[PDB]
Amino acid sequence: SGAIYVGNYRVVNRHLATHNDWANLVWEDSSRDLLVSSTTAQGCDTIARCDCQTGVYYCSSRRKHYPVSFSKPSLIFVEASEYYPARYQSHLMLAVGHSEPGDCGGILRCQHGVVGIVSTGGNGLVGFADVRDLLWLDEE
Ligand SMILES: CN(C)S(=O)(=O)c1cccnc1
Ligand SMILES: [Zn+2]
Repeated sequence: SGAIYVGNYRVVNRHLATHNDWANLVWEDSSRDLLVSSTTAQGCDTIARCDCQTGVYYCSSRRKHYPVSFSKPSLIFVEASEYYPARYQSHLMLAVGHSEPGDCGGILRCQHGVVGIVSTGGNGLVGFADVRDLLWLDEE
């Protein structure tokens, strides 16, 4: 589990969004596994605006943050998980590392701020849903 709190926005994995999230919906995209809902209190996170390919991610199934190199966001085939069938996911970055389903929502961060959240795992990789293209998160 986990979310990004930027401005008056909450960014979660679409597959983990709550009824309150859907009732306060700003934007969602199944192909990206992302949903954004509105918040009453302002958040503590800053979104990265960059093309970094190195950063650090939180792995809840290890209680650890790991430094990783990761691919640029792309359209990637993802094998079946407990929460999605085998499918193509867009805006997905991959790194070598540990990811189980409950790790979804862990933050990946670079020197510029939050890059994205854990969205995929298995076969010794961790996949992250990028948010650095979502410039509207920074205003309004
Ligand atoms: C490069 N990829 C194909 S992607 O999925 O990250 C992407 C990026 C921008 C717009 N639409 C899709
Ligand atoms: Zn960066």
